[PDB]
Amino acid sequence: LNSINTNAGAMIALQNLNGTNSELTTVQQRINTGKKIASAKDNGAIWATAKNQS
Amino acid sequence: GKLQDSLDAGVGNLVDADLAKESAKLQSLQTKQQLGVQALSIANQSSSSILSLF
Amino acid sequence: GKLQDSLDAGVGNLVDADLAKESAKLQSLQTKQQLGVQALSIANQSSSSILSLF
Amino acid sequence: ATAASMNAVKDSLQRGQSTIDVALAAGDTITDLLGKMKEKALAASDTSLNTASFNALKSDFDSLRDQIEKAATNAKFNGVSIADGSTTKLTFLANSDGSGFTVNAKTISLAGIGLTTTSTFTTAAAAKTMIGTIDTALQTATNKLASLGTSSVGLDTHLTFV
Amino acid sequence: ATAASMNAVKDSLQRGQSTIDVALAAGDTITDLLGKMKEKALAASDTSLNTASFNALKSDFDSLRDQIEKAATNAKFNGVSIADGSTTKLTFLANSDGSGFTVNAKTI
Amino acid sequence: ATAASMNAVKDSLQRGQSTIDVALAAGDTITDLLGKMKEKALAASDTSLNTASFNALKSDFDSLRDQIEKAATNAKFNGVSIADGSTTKLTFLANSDGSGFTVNAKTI
Amino acid sequence: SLAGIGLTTTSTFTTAAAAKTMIGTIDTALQTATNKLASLGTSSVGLDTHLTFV
Repeated sequence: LNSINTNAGAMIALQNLNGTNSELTTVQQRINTGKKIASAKDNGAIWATAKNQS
Repeated sequence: GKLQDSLDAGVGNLVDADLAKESAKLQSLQTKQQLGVQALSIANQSSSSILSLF
Repeated sequence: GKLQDSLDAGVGNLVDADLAKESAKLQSLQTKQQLGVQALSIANQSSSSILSLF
Repeated sequence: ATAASMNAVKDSLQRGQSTIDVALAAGDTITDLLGKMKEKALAASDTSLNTASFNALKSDFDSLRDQIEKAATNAKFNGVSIADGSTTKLTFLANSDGSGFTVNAKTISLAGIGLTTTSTFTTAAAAKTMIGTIDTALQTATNKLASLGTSSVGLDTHLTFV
Repeated sequence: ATAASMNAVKDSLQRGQSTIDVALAAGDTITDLLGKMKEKALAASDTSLNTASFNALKSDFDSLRDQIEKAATNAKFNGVSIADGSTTKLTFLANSDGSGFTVNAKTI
Repeated sequence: ATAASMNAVKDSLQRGQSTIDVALAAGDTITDLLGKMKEKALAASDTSLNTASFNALKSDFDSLRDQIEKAATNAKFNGVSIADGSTTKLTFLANSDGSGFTVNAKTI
Repeated sequence: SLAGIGLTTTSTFTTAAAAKTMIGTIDTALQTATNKLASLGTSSVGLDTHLTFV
């Protein structure tokens, strides 16, 4: 396959790159807020429990 | 007073992130994204060799 | 905690690639692909000889 | 054509995540106000307080209640919202065939958490009952926010898969 | 003629590879969700939890279960699927004679 | 073929190294607990002590004992452990022929 | 034409459910249009073959 109209390897590379970008974003959010569960998106049950305790 | 301190410490144990591991993950993911960008840049050029055939 | 660290290190040993070998494998394969495209371009030229006979 | 149709479902998931984020911000504001109201009611439940202090805490309670209603009203994203009772649910695109991704709405207004625009205490016993009322309201608000966050994470996962 | 007929065989093999790729992507989604459900159930197994925390964990469990059901439902490639259990097996061309390439379906 | 077969040897050696690392972690925990029980038994060997202190030392000793048993039974790695006594020995690949790398179990 | 693919000069959706039905209607229209185009292409190839024979 030497097609000039598509590039599946580029798609796989972009998928891996987007996964790495998401990992870096979540890690920098943990570094910035100082919390591994800063919102209900992180983990709803433990987040709500912690809000009640606080 | 001691009970309030216990509850606040419990919230902190429940939610707070461990920055020591975050420090290693940050540098590892920076290197990871740089390698991913390099590999995607290499993958983008797969169609460039086709023009040599003509 | 030390258990979880040991299990994560073990999974890393099972799965993580060693990038130092890939740093050389990548250049070797790039050179080999360039030679392969050159050889295909050479093999494509076989038709040129027939015209001179007529 | 089927492959090119996926941009619409991606956009639907993205606007769903945006709406949920706006609702979560409003819910954080409501949670802080509810905690302050709990403190006010708990302090006003005391009998030893004089009348002027009781009136001051009652006024603070009313002001925070009004702020909760205003913040719940303001939680909209492009004229639609998931957390103020305006609609029962919002369905978001899941595939090219039009199959949805149901997301039930979670009301966080005072009407949706057992409170009322005129809720207030007038005696110490009324404040002591309002203590538990506010505790239950804060609890149900936290569960609704957690459900909304789980729905947002599901939207993100399906966006990656699509 | 029998040499030129191989193009349909190659196309069928490529289509099977694409179907398996879609199935594998859905499988990674379900594996991550299964891990999250493991964590939720394993945390809810504790007896020291209060009623509200248990109910929140149960709600997250139910939501992740429904999300697995949906993710398994959406794993299709051009109207066919090898992971949702729609059919027992798929057969792809292996020769110009019509020889098959049986791939038993794996319901997920 | 013979040279390419050695990747299995390498990965088996890595798996064995990980298993023994888990075993040493558990063993260090067991050693610390054993030293603490040494001190508890020595302190309770005193004759002049009264009954209540002796019962408290008994409770501490039994708790440390339970800690040792649980840390020992938790010393698994992928369903296999060299320190819990589940098996006589473990053998990992050492050559492409299939000759093993014998390592005897040391129950802790 | 629009009449020939199951559509109409006045086809439209007024509510969200009407649009959800319109999705399937447009799917059917696209399918029948592609089928008709494939039939026309096969007919053209047949004309070319018969012209060579003639």
